[PDB]
Amino acid sequence: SMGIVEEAHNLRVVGEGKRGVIVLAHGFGTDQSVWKHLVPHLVADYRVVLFDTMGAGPTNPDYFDFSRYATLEGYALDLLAILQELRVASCIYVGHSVSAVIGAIASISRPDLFSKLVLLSASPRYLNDVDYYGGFEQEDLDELFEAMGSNYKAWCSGFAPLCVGGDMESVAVQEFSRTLFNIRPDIALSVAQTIFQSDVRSLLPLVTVPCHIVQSTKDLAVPVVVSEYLHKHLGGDSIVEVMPSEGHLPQLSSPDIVIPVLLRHIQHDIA
Repeated sequence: SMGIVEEAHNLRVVGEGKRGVIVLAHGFGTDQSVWKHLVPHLVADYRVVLFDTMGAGPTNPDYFDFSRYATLEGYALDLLAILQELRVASCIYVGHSVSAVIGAIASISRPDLFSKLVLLSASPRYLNDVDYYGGFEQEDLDELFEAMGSNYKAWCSGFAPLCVGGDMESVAVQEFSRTLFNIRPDIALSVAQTIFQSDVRSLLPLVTVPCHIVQSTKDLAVPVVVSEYLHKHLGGDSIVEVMPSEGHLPQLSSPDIVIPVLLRHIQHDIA
């Protein structure tokens, strides 16, 4: 229907609402299905754009250009190309995990395209640094990459429960383990490296669009102080809400708690 963007990113547009356009962008290891519980709440007031990030399970690996995605800039360029194709004057953008940062980077280039950013499970840097707590030391990354490269399937089964949190036998843990294992293992290792070694802290002052910073109180990959870091270093107005949820994909695993929070941040503007 919409062409290369639709074929390459499985782009879907639903809803017939007139308050505006909402773009939903998923994190590493999942796909647009991560939004399944949010979309029904948005279609009455909004037009909702869903897409899969290049290299996600449902995408064709033949379109994955390793040089393009060597930095997160390539993902931000993909997002700008989607927004331009869509002929959006502006949108509410909800970015999960790495897509939070991808949106923020895109918004530096084209602040006109974004009325606000909702940053769910966001971090500007996973590695600790001097006076900065991201939750990870380089040794932890080396152990992670070693598992990923030794037996990716076993890694997926062992990682899913830690990342999703809550009960191990839950539908959500099984679902994420499956979407993780849909990533071709060479793409998975490459992208994980790119993400886990990225550091966009010095870019945050350039972000001028209002940002709503939403995360789980207990999230393996995002210590709560990271929300505070974002709040103190973004270049525009921001607000933080730490949810009484566990896990890095809480819109999938605890929607009864999380969907109301996301809807409030979508609907209510900060001064």
